[PDB]
Amino acid sequence: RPYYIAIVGSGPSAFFAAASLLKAADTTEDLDMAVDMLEMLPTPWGLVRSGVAPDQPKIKSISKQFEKTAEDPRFRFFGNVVVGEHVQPGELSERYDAVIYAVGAQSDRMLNIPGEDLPGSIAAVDFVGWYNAHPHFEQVSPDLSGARAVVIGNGNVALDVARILLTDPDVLARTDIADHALESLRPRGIQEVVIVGRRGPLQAAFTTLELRELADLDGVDVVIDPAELDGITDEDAAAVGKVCKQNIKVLRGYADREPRPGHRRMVFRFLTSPIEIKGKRKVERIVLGRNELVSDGSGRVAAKDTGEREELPAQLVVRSVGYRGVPTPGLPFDDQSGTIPNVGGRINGSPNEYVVGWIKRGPTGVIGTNKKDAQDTVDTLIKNLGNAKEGAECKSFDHADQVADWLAARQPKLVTSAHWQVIDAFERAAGEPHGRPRVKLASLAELLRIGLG
Amino acid sequence: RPYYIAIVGSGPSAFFAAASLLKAADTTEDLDMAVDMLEMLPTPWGLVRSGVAPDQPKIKSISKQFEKTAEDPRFRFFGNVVVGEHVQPGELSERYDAVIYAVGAQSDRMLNIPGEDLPGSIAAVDFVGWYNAHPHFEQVSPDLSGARAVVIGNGNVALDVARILLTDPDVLARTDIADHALESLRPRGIQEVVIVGRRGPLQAAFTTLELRELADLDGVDVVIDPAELDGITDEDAAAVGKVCKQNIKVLRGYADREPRPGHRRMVFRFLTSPIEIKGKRKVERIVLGRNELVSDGSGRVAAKDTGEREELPAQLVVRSVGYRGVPTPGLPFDDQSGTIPNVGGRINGSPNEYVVGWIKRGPTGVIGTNKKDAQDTVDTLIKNLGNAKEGAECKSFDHADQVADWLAARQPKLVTSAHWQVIDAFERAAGEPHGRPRVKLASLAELLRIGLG
Ligand SMILES: Cc1cc2nc3c(=O)[nH]c(=O)nc-3n(C[C@H](O)[C@H](O)[C@H](O)COP(=O)(O)OP(=O)(O)OC[C@H]3O[C@@H](n4cnc5c(N)ncnc54)[C@H](O)[C@@H]3O)c2cc1C
Ligand SMILES: Cc1cc2nc3c(=O)[nH]c(=O)nc-3n(C[C@H](O)[C@H](O)[C@H](O)COP(=O)(O)OP(=O)(O)OC[C@H]3O[C@@H](n4cnc5c(N)ncnc54)[C@H](O)[C@@H]3O)c2cc1C
Ligand SMILES: NC(=O)C1C=[N+]([C@@H]2O[C@H](COP(=O)(O)OP(=O)(O)OC[C@H]3O[C@@H](n4cnc5c(N)ncnc54)[C@H](OP(=O)(O)O)[C@@H]3O)[C@@H](O)[C@H]2O)C=CC1=O
Ligand SMILES: NC(=O)C1C=[N+]([C@@H]2O[C@H](COP(=O)(O)OP(=O)(O)OC[C@H]3O[C@@H](n4cnc5c(N)ncnc54)[C@H](OP(=O)(O)O)[C@@H]3O)[C@@H](O)[C@H]2O)C=CC1=O
Ligand code: NA
Ligand code: NA
Repeated sequence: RPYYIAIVGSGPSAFFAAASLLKAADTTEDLDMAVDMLEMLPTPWGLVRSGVAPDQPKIKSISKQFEKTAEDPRFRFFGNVVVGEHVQPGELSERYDAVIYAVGAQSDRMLNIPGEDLPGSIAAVDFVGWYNAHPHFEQVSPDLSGARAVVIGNGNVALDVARILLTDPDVLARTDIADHALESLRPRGIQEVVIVGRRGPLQAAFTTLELRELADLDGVDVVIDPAELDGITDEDAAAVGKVCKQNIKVLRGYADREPRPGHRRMVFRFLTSPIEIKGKRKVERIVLGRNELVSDGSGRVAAKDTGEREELPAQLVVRSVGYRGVPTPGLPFDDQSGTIPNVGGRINGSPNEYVVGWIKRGPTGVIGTNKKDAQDTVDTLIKNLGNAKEGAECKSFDHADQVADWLAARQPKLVTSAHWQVIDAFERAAGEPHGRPRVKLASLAELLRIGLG
Repeated sequence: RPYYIAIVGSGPSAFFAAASLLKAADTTEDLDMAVDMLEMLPTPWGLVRSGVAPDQPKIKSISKQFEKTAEDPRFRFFGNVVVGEHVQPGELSERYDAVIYAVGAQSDRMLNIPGEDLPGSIAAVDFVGWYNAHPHFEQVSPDLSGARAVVIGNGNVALDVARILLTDPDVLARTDIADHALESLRPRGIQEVVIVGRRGPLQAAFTTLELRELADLDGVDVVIDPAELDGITDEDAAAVGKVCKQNIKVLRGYADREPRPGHRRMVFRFLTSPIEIKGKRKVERIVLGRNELVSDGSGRVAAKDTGEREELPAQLVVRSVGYRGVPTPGLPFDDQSGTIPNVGGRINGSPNEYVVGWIKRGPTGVIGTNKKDAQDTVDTLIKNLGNAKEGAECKSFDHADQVADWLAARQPKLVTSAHWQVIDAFERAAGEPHGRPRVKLASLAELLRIGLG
């Protein structure tokens, strides 16, 4: 019989794992694989679909690789299956030789400041999900009519949020952005976005191309007070690394240009932390505080509050201070890191359950970083199966049909590969008349109406 | 106040951690450290004392670094304190800002074959502990009068076991080897040691200098049937790595020399596994089986049993198939790996408990590998303390005296730095008349007789 492997989640780490498993079978005598992928949403691809910005179709095109993997007769997809709800980890570990958890980071890190949950104060997780038509975020529906938005954080997601708020909606109309978001963005309500970083430019988590692309926003002025960069030398930057030296150059380039009255603006503020979000019933203003950089002995510089304060009117606050993993019922979890504890990708205390991607490593790295991660986990998984075989300890298992029928019993509204293909064709066809790659079905009800029709 | 850090264990990873903590204090404004080291034995240094072979005084001399660290007034040692017995992890996490577990790997991996626990069949853990006068292994007392010993495994510990069994006892008489072991070795009972590796020479975990040093055994023939190496090319070796290419060369050099009748012998056998250990009431013979190398799809080659069998008379069997961590009461543990699950060195689910060394990484690497490991953990530890401080969440604490008195209440027979220094001076003085670096006190009773007199 082949080995039966379940993968939970369908993002990059899941697909890289699936490819690794099938390639091992393809290159190894007396080794065969069957892969079942269980996904919470009706649609695959995880953040490649729901995270990467709608103005980034080329980077999204890694999806072609995932499609090639899914063409394999040994591969099956079951969407609209929530592990922890419809089926439990213990049930999966008994019906499969091994199970790989590739669930990513489904929630947000909080600021832990007063006023944070006022209407108008949201996470990038919610805002990105909403603009990319993730069905769990359809009702986020932020008011985008106010003149100023504030984005907290200095990572690349912070730039995505700023860029989408200020991009010419005519440009966005040619993308797979959610129709509901395009509608809210069309009136161009936001006149200024302020990106607020707690440490300095040298500590920014941004990468260079992502900073450079802000120049392509037609008519939008990128504003940086030259005082944010004064005293930072080429030597200081080079001492952090190559990426930082390039970043600093690009930031100086923005600082060197005076903004134009009446133009939309993206403003970078460094050494600044949000202190308190204020308003009667919704966000009206934010209190910002100034930090200084201080060594804490860890080999990092820390931001330390100086006490200095200013208040800035604002109508939207988006915290882009990191995604965060969510515990899965039946599996161990590290609350502080939002990861599943593991040894070499094998789940703590488990002989046959594994982790890959952001649930294993934390929310760091580009899509490509998940490839070696998945390979390493898969190598270990296969080693462990082999050790069980040479010791004659492999499980005894029409098992493929039995499992598929059981999944259907637990979730009658599951979405097979075939039914995903229906959604996919529909969404792409919807984009044709107006020259968009696709128009997404933005709620579970709509996805299932098409998928399960 | 300073931060109070407890370190559990006193081997290389513990001392590297201690140095890292104090250096951070020394190089950081508004950061001060007090380090308490709690050790199960009366004596410090872990495997530097009890593991590294008695014919390796130079490598043991890293102890000088540990001594320099212990000279710091901010550093305290408490030996004969067993964490999990005299004090519990929960009690330590409340009395200290952070606790670092550096307990190493205290038990052995088993072969899981019939006859394994017959008298005369032991682990390298027990055998090395016994010959290095580790007080938990004083009664191992193996019979060394029989002509043949068999050592299982192809790691550097396997070479230590073989080398000590066959070294001229006149040479060992000038070392810090346990007197009880020197007594058993003096009659030169063992005429042949057979080192049995399950995979091939290309897969050996030995390193090169360690293989080369076997040539320095005066009068002992290293025996390798040329057929063990036939068909292994320079190209095959180079494809594994530099160390392997050098190893293969050294092994060929041994194979190229015919053994001499009547000489003591060390024999290398590859592609061989122990199947069963036999005898009426003690080890009398071992059944060996032949393996072939087969890909299991993991990117390793696996050994697979061919079924071929031979029986070899043997009176001692030492399994050197890896050390193994032991669970600590109150802390999580991964049974399969024998490690404590952790995220970046922080213990799963804990805000202030950490791991370093072999309990974190598994039993791999030379002494020096623990240095960066400890540094990385300490960097994280200090970061986390700093984050707690900027948030005003640090514990409220004569605390040094209070803790020391509490330890004395729990363990009246604890061994202070001063009392270790007494043991140390006594043992070294004992070695003077016969030109030995020290003569170790080999039981807890003897250690305490001197230490606490
Ligand atoms: C806003 C954003 C933009 C990004 N843009 C880029 C970019 O432009 N370029 C780049 O290289 N990288 C980008 N990244 C990084 C990239 O998205 C990640 O590296 C990658 O997606 C992580 O893959 P993953 O498999 O761990 O998780 P995910 O991609 O998050 O996939 C996890 C999958 O698991 C499913 N799941 C979760 N829980 C369950 C459950 N209980 N049961 C069943 N299924 C479950 C989810 O629905 C999801 O489909 C971006 C990340 C974000 C957050
Ligand atoms: C036989 C042997 C020979 C070796 N020879 C060499 C060599 O020649 N060169 C080289 O570079 N490396 C050598 N090594 C590797 C080296 O010993 C390890 O890399 C290193 O010692 C691991 O350090 P550690 O701190 O993790 O653990 P250890 O050195 O094992 O120290 C752990 C300490 O924790 C204490 N402890 C355990 N449990 C408790 C408890 N519950 N409460 C209080 N204390 C506790 C122990 O008593 C011990 O003192 C050898 C290893 C072995 C096994
Ligand atoms: N094109 C690309 O390569 C992209 C890549 N990503 C990749 O995905 C991950 C996640 O991105 P994301 O921006 O969410 O996270 P990070 O890069 O870690 O940046 C987090 C920032 O948040 C900041 N943060 C965290 N807590 C706070 C508080 N309390 N106040 C203020 N600021 C805070 C953090 O600041 P810090 O460095 O800790 O001082 C980062 O700037 C990260 O590795 C990205 O590079 C994401 C989007 C892309 O477009
Ligand atoms: N001078 C030095 O640098 C020294 C260094 N050490 C270092 O300490 C660690 C531990 O050494 P140790 O020899 O205990 O372990 P390893 O190097 O991992 O070697 C283990 C070997 O055991 C073998 N093993 C494991 N299970 C079995 C079974 N079931 N049957 C037969 N053989 C088995 C294993 O074989 P494998 O590679 O898995 O096929 C290694 O050869 C290792 O990293 C050493 O290099 C130890 C002693 C030294 O002298
Ligand atoms: Na981006
Ligand atoms: Na050695």
